[PDB]
Amino acid sequence: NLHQPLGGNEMPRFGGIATMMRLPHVQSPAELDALDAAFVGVPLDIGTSLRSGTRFGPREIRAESVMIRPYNMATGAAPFDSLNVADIGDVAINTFNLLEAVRIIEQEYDRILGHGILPLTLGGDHTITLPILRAIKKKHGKVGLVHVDAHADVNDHMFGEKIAHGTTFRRAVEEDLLDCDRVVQIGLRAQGYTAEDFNWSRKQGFRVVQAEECWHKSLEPLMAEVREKVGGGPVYLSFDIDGIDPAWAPGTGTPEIGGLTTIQAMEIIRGCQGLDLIGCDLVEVSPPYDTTGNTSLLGANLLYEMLCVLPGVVRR
Amino acid sequence: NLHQPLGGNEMPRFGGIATMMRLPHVQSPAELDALDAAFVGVPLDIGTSLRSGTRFGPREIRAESVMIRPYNMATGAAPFDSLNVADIGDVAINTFNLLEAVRIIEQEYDRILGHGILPLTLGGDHTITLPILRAIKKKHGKVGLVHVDAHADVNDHMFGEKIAHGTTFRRAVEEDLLDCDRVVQIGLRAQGYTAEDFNWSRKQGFRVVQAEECWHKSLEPLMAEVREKVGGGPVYLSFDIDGIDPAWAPGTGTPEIGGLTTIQAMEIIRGCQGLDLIGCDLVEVSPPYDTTGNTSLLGANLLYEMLCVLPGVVRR
Amino acid sequence: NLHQPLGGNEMPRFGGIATMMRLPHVQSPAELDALDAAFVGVPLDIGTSLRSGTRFGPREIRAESVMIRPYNMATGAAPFDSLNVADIGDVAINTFNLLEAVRIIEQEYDRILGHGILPLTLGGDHTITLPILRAIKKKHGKVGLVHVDAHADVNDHMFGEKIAHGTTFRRAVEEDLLDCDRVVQIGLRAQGYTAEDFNWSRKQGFRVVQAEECWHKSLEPLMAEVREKVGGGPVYLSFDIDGIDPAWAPGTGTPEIGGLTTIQAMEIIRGCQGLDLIGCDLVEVSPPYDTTGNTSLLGANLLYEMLCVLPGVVRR
Amino acid sequence: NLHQPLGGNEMPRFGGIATMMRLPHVQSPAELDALDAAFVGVPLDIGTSLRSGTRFGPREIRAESVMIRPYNMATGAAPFDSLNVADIGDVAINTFNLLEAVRIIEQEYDRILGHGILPLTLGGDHTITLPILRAIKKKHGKVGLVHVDAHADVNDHMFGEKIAHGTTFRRAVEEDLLDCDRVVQIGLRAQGYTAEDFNWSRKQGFRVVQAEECWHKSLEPLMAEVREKVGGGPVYLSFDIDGIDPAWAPGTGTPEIGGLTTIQAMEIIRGCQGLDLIGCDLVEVSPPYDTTGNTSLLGANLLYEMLCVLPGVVRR
Amino acid sequence: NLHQPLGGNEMPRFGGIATMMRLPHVQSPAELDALDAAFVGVPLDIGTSLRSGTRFGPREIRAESVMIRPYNMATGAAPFDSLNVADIGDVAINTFNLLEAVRIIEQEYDRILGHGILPLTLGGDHTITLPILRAIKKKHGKVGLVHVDAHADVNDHMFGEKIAHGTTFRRAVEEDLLDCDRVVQIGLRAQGYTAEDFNWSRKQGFRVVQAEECWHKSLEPLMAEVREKVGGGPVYLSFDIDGIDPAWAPGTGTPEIGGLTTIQAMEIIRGCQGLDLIGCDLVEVSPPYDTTGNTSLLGANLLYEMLCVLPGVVRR
Amino acid sequence: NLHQPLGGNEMPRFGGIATMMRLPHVQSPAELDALDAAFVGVPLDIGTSLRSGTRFGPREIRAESVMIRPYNMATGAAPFDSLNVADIGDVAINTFNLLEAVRIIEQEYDRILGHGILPLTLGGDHTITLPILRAIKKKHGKVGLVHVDAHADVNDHMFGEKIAHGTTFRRAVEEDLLDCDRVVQIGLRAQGYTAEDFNWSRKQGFRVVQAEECWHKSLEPLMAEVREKVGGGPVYLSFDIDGIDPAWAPGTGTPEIGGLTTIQAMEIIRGCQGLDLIGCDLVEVSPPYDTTGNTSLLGANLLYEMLCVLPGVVRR
Ligand SMILES: [Mn+2]
Ligand SMILES: [Mn+2]
Ligand SMILES: [Mn+2]
Ligand SMILES: [Mn+2]
Ligand SMILES: [Mn+2]
Ligand SMILES: [Mn+2]
Ligand SMILES: [Mn+2]
Ligand SMILES: [Mn+2]
Ligand SMILES: [Mn+2]
Ligand SMILES: [Mn+2]
Ligand SMILES: [Mn+2]
Ligand SMILES: [Mn+2]
Repeated sequence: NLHQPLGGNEMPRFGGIATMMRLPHVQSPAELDALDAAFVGVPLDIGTSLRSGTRFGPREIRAESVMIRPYNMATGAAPFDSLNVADIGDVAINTFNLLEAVRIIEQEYDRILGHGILPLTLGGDHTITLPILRAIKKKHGKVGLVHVDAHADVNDHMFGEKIAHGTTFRRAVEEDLLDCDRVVQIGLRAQGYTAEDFNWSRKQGFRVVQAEECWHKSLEPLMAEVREKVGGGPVYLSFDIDGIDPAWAPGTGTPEIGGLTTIQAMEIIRGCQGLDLIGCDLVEVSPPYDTTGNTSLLGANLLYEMLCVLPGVVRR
Repeated sequence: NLHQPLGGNEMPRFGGIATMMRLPHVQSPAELDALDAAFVGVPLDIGTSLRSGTRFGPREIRAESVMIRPYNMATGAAPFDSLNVADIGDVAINTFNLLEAVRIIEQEYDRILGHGILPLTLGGDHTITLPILRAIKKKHGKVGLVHVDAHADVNDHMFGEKIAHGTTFRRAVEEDLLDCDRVVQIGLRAQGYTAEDFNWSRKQGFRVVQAEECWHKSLEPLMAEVREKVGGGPVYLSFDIDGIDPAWAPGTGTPEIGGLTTIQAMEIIRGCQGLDLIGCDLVEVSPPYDTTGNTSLLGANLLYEMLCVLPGVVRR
Repeated sequence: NLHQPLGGNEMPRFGGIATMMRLPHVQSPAELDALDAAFVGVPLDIGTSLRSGTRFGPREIRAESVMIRPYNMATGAAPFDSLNVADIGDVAINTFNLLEAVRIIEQEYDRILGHGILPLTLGGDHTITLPILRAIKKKHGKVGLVHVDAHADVNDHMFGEKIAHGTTFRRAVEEDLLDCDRVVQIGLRAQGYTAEDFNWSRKQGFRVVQAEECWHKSLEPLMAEVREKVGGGPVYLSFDIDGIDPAWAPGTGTPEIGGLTTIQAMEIIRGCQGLDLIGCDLVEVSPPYDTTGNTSLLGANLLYEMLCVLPGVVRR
Repeated sequence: NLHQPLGGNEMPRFGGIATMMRLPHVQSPAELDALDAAFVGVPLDIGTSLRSGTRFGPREIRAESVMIRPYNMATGAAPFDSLNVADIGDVAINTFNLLEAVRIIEQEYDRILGHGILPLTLGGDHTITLPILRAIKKKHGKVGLVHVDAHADVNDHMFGEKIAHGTTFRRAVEEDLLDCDRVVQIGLRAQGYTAEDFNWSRKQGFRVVQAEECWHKSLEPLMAEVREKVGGGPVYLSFDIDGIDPAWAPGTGTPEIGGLTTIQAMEIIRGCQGLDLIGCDLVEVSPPYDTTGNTSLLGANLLYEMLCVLPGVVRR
Repeated sequence: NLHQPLGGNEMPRFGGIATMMRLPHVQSPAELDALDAAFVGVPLDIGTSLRSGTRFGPREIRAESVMIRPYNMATGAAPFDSLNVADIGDVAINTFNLLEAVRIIEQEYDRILGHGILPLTLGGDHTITLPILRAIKKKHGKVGLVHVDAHADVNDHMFGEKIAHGTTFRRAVEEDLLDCDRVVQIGLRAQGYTAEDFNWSRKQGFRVVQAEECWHKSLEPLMAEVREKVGGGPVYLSFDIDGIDPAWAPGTGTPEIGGLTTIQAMEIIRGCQGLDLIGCDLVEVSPPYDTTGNTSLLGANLLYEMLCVLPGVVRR
Repeated sequence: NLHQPLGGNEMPRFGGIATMMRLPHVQSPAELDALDAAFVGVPLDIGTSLRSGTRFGPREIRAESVMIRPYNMATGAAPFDSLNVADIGDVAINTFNLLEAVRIIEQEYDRILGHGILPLTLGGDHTITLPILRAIKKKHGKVGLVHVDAHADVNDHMFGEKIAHGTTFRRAVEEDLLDCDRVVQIGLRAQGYTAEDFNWSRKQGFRVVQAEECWHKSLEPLMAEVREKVGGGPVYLSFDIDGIDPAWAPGTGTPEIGGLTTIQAMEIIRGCQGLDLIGCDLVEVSPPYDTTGNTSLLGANLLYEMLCVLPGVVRR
C-alpha cells in the first residue's frame, strides 16, 4: 500500500481540499515513521532587504499544483511506484523576533530526521537554509552543494547585523558545515563594488559559472563537469527563483535582467541523476508581485522534477 | 468536547491548511452522526447566460475566511459553545452534462439529511437551489421562503430549455414545493420586456419589494413586517450576491447599478432571529472578475452571521 | 416598422458585432433623413491637463452596452415603440492639430442637424462641447443649460492658450450663446486660489449648488426648484463623469474625493421629464485607469435613462 | 469589385466600428455568392475540463486586429489583390445543451460551403473541429492533417462521456474522416499515465514530434520532410494556442511549461506554401486570464499569415 | 518670504521631482531653525500580524499628491499665507532588528522638537506611535487623545512579545503618558473572544463609540460633545486608515466590513477646530494591495485638511 | 571629489527622495559648469498615432532605478571614479500646442551644450529627436547614426501633417543634418504597403538589417562590421523600446511580434566601445500599459550600460 494523488475521474480538478498534489495529510508520530519522503513549508519574510511578501509563498504553490499527473513521459520515471509520500503541514515561526525564529527551525528539523524522512521544502526567504544545514551535519557529516542564484550571498554584514538573507553562505564556511572542495555556484550577474565580489568564492575552492558562459547554449554537456566536482559523498540542493529571467518569473524580491531560460533549468535538475542527494529546497516566491499566478505554477512543476531523481526510483 | 477554529497563538493566520474557518475535515460515518451542522460546496457554472467563472467560487471563499473570530461583539451570540460544527468537502458533479448533474445533487443531499445535519451551502450558480428543495420537501413538507436578488428568476424558458439559472422558482411552484402564502422577494430593479415581468409573482400570492422602496432607509422596520408574514412553520433562506451594489461586489455574472449597501445586508440577516430556519445558501460569486479578493471576503463574513441565528444558539 | 435591438433568444449576448445596444448601422442620405434620434462618438484627448486616455472612450462604452433590455420597469417608458433610432458611427478628427480638429467638429454637426436629428454624444474630453454649441445656436437660437461637474471650467487661459478643456464655459458666455438667467451648475468642491473661483459664475446670473448642500439627502425636492428656473424655452444637458464619487467611477482624468452617489445621479436625470430638450452628452471616461470595465458600464446605463425622457416617448 | 481594409488617413485606428481588420460586414445572399474567402466565429466553452472563459474569444481578437496592414514585407505576398474577402459574423449556438450545439455547427457549415467560400475560423474550444470535419468530407472526401498542440487529444472518454474537448481526434478515426498515412502532430510534452499515451498514435500510422526534438533549433529543414509526407491531396490545418510557451501566451485553459517560441511558430505556417489547403482554425484563447490583451494580438497576427499562403495568391 | 507649492503654469503637474505637494527639500541646520511645521516619513513594516507591505507607504503618498491646490473653498482657510512649511525626508530605521528600530525613532524626534518644529507623519504600521509619544511627554507633559480605528489596540502580548502593532495604547497607560479623563475612541467593530475586549477601556475612563452608533447619520452633533470632553490642555491626533469602509480603502493590512464613509471622515477632522493640537499622524497604507493608486490619493487629501486646522491659521 | 550614489548602509533602498540613481539635484549656473555629463527628461506624448501615455515615462524610470550599483562585474568599467555626474530635472513643454513645444526643445538644448555637458535623455515619444539634432549640428557639424527600431520612420506625411513621430528621419535628410554614408538601421519587421517602404533608405546610402537576419544568432560578429562602417567621426545613438519583443517590453505604443531578446540588446551597446559618441536617448516607454513595472526597470538598466562606454572611462 502506497499513497496516490486524486484523479480527475474521482473529483474534477477545480474542486477538493487543496493539499500539495491533492495528497493525504499526516500528523501522528506512528504514521510519520512509515514515510520515505514528504513536502513541508516555512513562511518567513522578516529577513528581506528590498520587497517583502514571500510569507504567502507556500499557500499559492499548493493551490496551483492541482494540474500535475504521476508519470514522466520524457525520462520514464515513476516515483509513486517506489516510495511512500505525503503532505505534513507548516512550521510555526515567531514573526516578531528574527533570532527566536532561527532557534525554532533547527529544533523541528531534528524531529523530522529522527523519523527517517528526506525533506522537500517550500519557502520562504533565503535565511531558512542556515538552520536547516545545522541539523543535516549532525546526522550525515560534512556535505557538498549545488547552488543556483543570481547573487553570491557571501556578505560579512547587512546594516551591521550578522544574520540575514545575504550572509547565509559566509556563515556556513565559518561554522565548518561544508566540504569546500565539492561546491559549485551557477548564474551570477549584474553590478557590484570591486572584483573581489566574485573572487572571494574562488579563493575558498568553489567553481563559479557566470551567466555570460551560459548564453546561446544547451547545458547537457556542462552537467558532466558538475558531477565530477561534487561527487564521492552526500550532497544538498538549493534553488533561488531569481536565477531565472523575469520574463518567466516576475514575482520575486530582487529581480535582475538577462538570465536563464526554463528549458535550461530543466536540463540542470534532470542532470542530477546518479548523485547521493539528502535534501532539497525552492525559495523566494512572492505572490503579491505577480497577478497571473504563473510564477507559483512554475515552482510546483520544478518540485515534481526534484522527486523524480531521488535514489531508488524505477524507470518504465 | 466541541470543535473549535485554530487560534493565532497556535499558528499564524497566513499559514496552515485552508479549510473553512480552519476547522476539522470530517469523512467517517461515525463522525458524521455526531454533527449538528456543516459547511459544504457545489462547483457548477454550465447554467449561466452571460459571464462564466463561478466554478472557482468555493475555493476562494475558503481562502479568505482565515481572519474570522468566534464571538459576536454586537449581538453576543456564541455558536461554537452550543453546537458541533465542521467542514465536509465538495460534491462531485458532471461538468459535461447538465441534466445528469441535477440528478447527482438530489441523491447526495438525501444522504446528508439522513445523518441529521443542517446544511450551509457554498455555490455555484442559481440552478443548484431546485434539486436541493426537492430533498427538503421530502423531509419537512412544504416550506416558506426569504429571497434576496436583483432579478425575479421566473422565466418559462431560456433559448427553448426548461431548466436553467433563470427558471428556478417557476419550476418550484409547478411541482408543489412551496407554501405560496409565506413568501417574500427583496431587491428587484432595472430593465425588462413588459409589466408582466414583475406582476406574475404578485398573482401567485407573493409580496414584492422593489429597490426604490429601500433607498435612503434603515431596514429594521421592514423586517418586523416580514416575520409576521412568513412565520408559523419551517423556512429556507437563499441569497444571490448580485442584490448588493457593484461598488461592494464587482465579481459576479450579471451586475446591475444602484442597489443595496452592506449595512442594509447586515440588518436583513440579524432580523431573521426567532424563525424556524432549516437551511441556507450563498450563490453567484465569480473570482476571475475581481482581482483583489474582496468579493470572496464579503461572502465568508455573511455566512458567519447566518450561523449565529440558528435555533439553539446561546447568548453570553 | 421601427428599428429594434437584438434579442437574447436570437443570438446569445456574448456574441454578435458590437454596435451600441446591438442596433443597425446607418450611412445613406435616405436612411439618415428618416431618423428621429441617434447615437454618435468623438474620440479626442489632446486638450487634457493631467492624465490622458479618453480617446478610447467610445469603443469601451459600446462593448459593455450589450446587457441592456428595452423597457423601463420603474417609470413605464417605452422609447422603441414610438421613435426611430440607430448608430451612425464616429467623427474623423485630426489628432496632430487641435485648432483644426475644432473646425471639423462644427462642420459635421451642421450636417446632422440638417437631417432633423437629435444627437446623444459619446466622448471625449470637455473641449468638444464648445463647437457643438456653436452649431446649436444656428438652428434654435439661445438656449438654457443643466451642468453636472466637480469643477467650474471658467478659466481665462491654460499655459497661455485660449481653447482648452478648462475654458469651455467662459468662451460660451463671451460669444453670446446662452441665456444667462436660465443656468444651473451642480456638484462643485475641493481646492482653489481665491473666493472668486466660484463667485464669478454667481455674478453672471447662474445658480451654484456645492456638494456640501447635497450630503445626506434625496434630490427629488431640489429638481422641482430647478424646473421652474430653466423652463420656458429650449435646453441642453451636459454630464462630466468626475461629478460622481471615485468609489463608483475611478477611470477618469482628474478625480476629487467626497462626491455624489449613483442613486443621486439617477434622481437628477429622471427629474428632467417635462423640459424641451434639444441635445445631451456624457464625457471624460478613461479606460486605461479602470481594469474591471465598471466605469464604462455605468456610462452606458446613464445614456439609456437620457433616451427615456425625450419629448415624444409613450408610457406603458 | 474588391474589398479593402480601412486606412489611417481616412479614420484614425483607435476609431470606427470593430470588425475583423476593419472590413465590410456582409449579410445578403447575392453578396455571399461573390466571396472567395471569409472570417467567421464560434463562441463555445461548455466542453472545457479545467478553466472556462473561451466564449469571449472571438470578440477580443477582432478588437486588437486594428493594427494590421495589407502587404507582407518578408515574403512579398499580397492577398487583397488576388481575392475578394470579408467578415460574415458568428454562429448562434445553444449554451444550455452540448449535443444540440454540435448539431447546429454541422448544419450552418453546410450552408457556407454551398456558396463556394473557404473558411478561416476563430474559436472557441477544441470540440468545434469534429462537426466541421463532418461537413468537409461531404464535399471533398477524406483529407490529410497538420496539427499543433501540447496534448494528444485521443481519449476514449472523459467522466464517462464520449464527446469532449480531449476526445476530438479519436472520434475522427472511428468515423473514417481521415487518411491515416498523411498526418503529423507537433509539440507534445508534460506528464501522463503510461507510455501508451503517445504510442497509440504511432500504431495508427501518424508521425509524432515531441518538444524535446525541437529545443534550440530552426524548423525550416523539418518542414521539407512534412510537405513530402502529407502532400498529394487536400489538407486541413488546426492550431491550439497552448502549443506556445506561457511567456508569450498566458491566457489559455490548460497551460504547460517549456514550449515553442513565436519565431518557431512563423516558420511552421510559412512552410505550408505549395499545399492544397481547404480550411484553417485557431482555438482556445481565453480573455479573462490575461490582463494586457497580448494573447489576442498574437492570435490576430497568426491568422493573417494563414491567409497569405492560400492557393491563387501571387508574389511580388 | 514663505515657501509655496509649484504651479501648473510654471511646470505641468505630470513633470518635476516628486516631493510632497512639490515643495522644497530642506536639509541644512540653519534652514531647519526657520520652519514652523514639516512633513516627515517612517517606513517600517516588521510589526505586522497578517499582510506586509506598508514599507512603501511614504513613497506612493508623495507621488499622488501633485494635484492639490493651496486655498480651501469650503472653510476659507489659507495655511500658506500664515506658516512656513517644507519636506524634510525620511528616518533611517534598522529593518533586521525590531527593538533597535524603536530606539532610533525616539532619538531623532528629540532632535526635530529641538529645532522647534511641529510634525506631520507619514507611516508605516501602528508601532511607530509609541516612541513618538515618549518624546512628546518630555516637552509638553501628559496629553489628551483623539483616536480613529476599527480595533482597540490594547492587547498585553502578541505571540508572547510585549512590543507589537496591537499593544501600543496598553503600554502608553502603563508608562504614564496620557490623561485618562480626556480620551475618545471612534469606530470599533467585528469579532472577538469576550465582552471584556471592549469593557477594559470604559473602566479606565475612555469613551467608546462603536460603528453601530454612527450608521445612517451626520457627525456634526457628536463632535461638539467631543470638544467638551478633551479640551483644557494639549492634544494629539492619530488616524488608522482601516477605520474607513473597504469600498473606499482596499489597500491595508487588516480590513473589516461595514465601516465609516469619506464624508464622515471629513466631518471629524474639520470638527477639531479650536483645540490645542501638538502633533498628528496617518498610518497603515499598503500599496501592493491596491493597483489603482486610490488608497494613497485619499491619504494625501486627508493630510491637507489636518494642516488647515492648526493654531495660528488665518481665514479669508 | 566626485558625486556618488547613496548606499544601503546609509539608507535602505525603499526609502529616500526619488532622483535618478539617488544622485544630487543641481540647478545653479556655477554647479552646472563643473559637470562632465548628466541625466535629463522630456515628457511629450501629443505626437502619437495609436496609444497615448508616454508622458509619465520619465517618472517611473526614476522610481525603479533605486537598485543599481556602481561597478560593472562583466566589463570592469568604473564611470563614477572617472567622471562627474548628476540629475538636472525636466524641460517645461506646452501640452496644448505641438509646434510651440518643438521650438522650446531646441532653445533649452542650446543652453545645455553651452555649459559643455554631454546629455543622456529620458522620453517621451520619437518626435523629440528632430529638434535635438538641430542643436547638435550647430556645435559639431554633420554626424553618423546608430538606430534601433521595429519601424523605418521615413514617412512624407501623417494625416496631411509634416511633423509627427513617424516622419523624424525623412526631415533630417532634407535638412542636411547627417553624413549619409555612415548610417545603419537594425530590427525592422511586420507589414507595409509596397516594397519601397524599406527600399527608400537603401537608395540614400543606408544599410538595412531586417529581423530575419538576427534570428537564432549572437550579434558579436555583426558589431565588428558596424564599427568599420560608421567610424572616423562623431556619432549619435537612438534607441526605440519597441525593437525588443513584447514578451520583455509590453508597455509601449505600437508593438510588433517576433523581435530581439534582452541578451541581444546588451551585445549591441557593449559593442559600441571605441567610438566618438556625443549623445544618447531611450524613447517610447508607456507606464499605464504595464502594471508590473518591468518595462521601466529594463529602461533604467540599459541607460547605465550607455554611461559605461563613454570616452574617458577607466577599467579595473
Ligand atoms: Mn538571489
Ligand atoms: Mn539567494
Ligand atoms: Mn440575480
Ligand atoms: Mn438569481
Ligand atoms: Mn470636472
Ligand atoms: Mn469638466
Ligand atoms: Mn492542448
Ligand atoms: Mn487541443
Ligand atoms: Mn486597525
Ligand atoms: Mn491600529
Ligand atoms: Mn518603432
Ligand atoms: Mn520609432
